[PDB]
Amino acid sequence: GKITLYEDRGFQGRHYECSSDHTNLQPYLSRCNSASVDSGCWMLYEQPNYSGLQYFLRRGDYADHQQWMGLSDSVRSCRLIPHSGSHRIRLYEREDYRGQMIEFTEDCSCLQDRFRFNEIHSLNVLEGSWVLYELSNYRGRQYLLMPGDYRRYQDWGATNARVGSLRRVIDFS
Repeated sequence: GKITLYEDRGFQGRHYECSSDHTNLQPYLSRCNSASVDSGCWMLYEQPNYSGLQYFLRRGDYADHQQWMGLSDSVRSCRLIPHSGSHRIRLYEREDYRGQMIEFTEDCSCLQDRFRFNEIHSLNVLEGSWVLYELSNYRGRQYLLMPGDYRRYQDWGATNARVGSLRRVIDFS
């Protein structure tokens, strides 16, 4: 994967190219107001060490941070999300894999049309990577979900358990 991050809007100013996860972009990039994603799928984080608000980016030329839903020019760490052709995720009503469960192998734009609970309190990412969204139609806060087991919503970096939609992470293929 390859992403070029720019300090100023419209692909202007100083820039930095990433091909792997970076824990702290600030020494290499003082602020981020535009980005060109040449390949791969990327998660941008507002703070270093993959903390704070998250934003998912795919190939394309984002002329302003608002175009990736970012509300500021603070982009201080980033992850390259490995592509998968197959995806599977299991969502649970309660913590520790308890209560009612629903499984997805495809995107879902409105979880509440499919599942009774607005809150998801644990989940298993069985295959591929996903982005979960706080609101329906891929809106609200975003959380990157890579393969693994998550016993509590805080395990995916959220401050509440609300999930309204979810998307498979796929590069061009």
